[PDB]
Amino acid sequence: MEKEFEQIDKSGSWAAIYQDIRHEASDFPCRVAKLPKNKNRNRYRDVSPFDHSRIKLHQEDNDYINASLIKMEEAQRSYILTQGPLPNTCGHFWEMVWEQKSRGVVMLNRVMEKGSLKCAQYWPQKEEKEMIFEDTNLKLTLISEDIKSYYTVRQLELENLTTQETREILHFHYTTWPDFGVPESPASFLNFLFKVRESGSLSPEHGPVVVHCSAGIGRSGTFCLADTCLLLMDKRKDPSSVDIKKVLLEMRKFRMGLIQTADQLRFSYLAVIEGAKFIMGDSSVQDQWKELSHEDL
Ligand SMILES: O=C1C[C@@H](c2ccc(C[C@H](NS(=O)(=O)c3cccc(F)c3)c3nc(CCCc4ccccc4)c[nH]3)cc2)S(=O)(=O)N1
Repeated sequence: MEKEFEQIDKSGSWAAIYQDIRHEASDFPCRVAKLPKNKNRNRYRDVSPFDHSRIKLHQEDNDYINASLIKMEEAQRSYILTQGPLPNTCGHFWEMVWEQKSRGVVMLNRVMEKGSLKCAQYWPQKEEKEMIFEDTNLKLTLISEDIKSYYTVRQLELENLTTQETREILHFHYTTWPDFGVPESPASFLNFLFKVRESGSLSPEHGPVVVHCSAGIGRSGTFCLADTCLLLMDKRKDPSSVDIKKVLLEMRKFRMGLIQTADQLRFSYLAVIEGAKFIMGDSSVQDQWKELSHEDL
């Protein structure tokens, strides 16, 4: 994998490889997303879920939410990629997390980035001010949080007011991944990823983990592409067999625009190559990543 990486660097062809992916990427209808009554449920007019893979809310009224089920068959993992909820779709977001039985939510953006709103404040920041989503009959409470230098882990209690059943939902928030950019290093990205893996949130005993950034395609796609490729290297008999471009194209059959820049693609290569070290046995790379990620700053 590092041989191809190496030859792409030297050829200086990241942009070309990336454009080829854009050109070969699937293109399926998004009719429900584009219905006029669904307009205020989309943060960006040009980022929509494909009809075939969209997540349907269980409410009789309007079952629409800008979310997509990305089902990677060989790797055996599923993810839900969605936009940062809007003020009117926060109830919808937690309704999907409830109905889909998700256990963890991976947020890769900040509510405000460079002076622009990118996502609504859909979870409570204070223990004492829980949130109620009237339209969906759900209550959400912040139970605790572990704040690190570049990410935070939050324990949330989601409750179905109707049945009074409650669930523990884990929030994994990467606070330093710039829009249209990349993590500070493979180390802090992988550090974050394995923290999600180790929590149990990605276990097939739970519903799909819900991943999102602002549009649910650039940073979200980068996160999922690396996790899936690492899963494959640990599955197949020959880890060097993983073709990241093919995997990216497979992912794009489920949601449009996954990976938004040639550099995010190159970063994905670095994250996987680096992460392969741990998949092959190296027992010192994980701690090395933590140190390099300066999480205890
Ligand atoms: O790294 C990232 C990029 C963010 C991001 C990506 C895309 C958008 C959508 C945005 N729409 S508009 O209405 O502001 C907008 C801007 C320019 C032209 C236009 F008509 C509408 C956007 N779209 C493009 C270009 C198109 C990007 C794209 C490519 C394939 C599939 C889907 C979207 C660039 N920014 C917003 C944030 S993320 O939160 O997904 N993480």
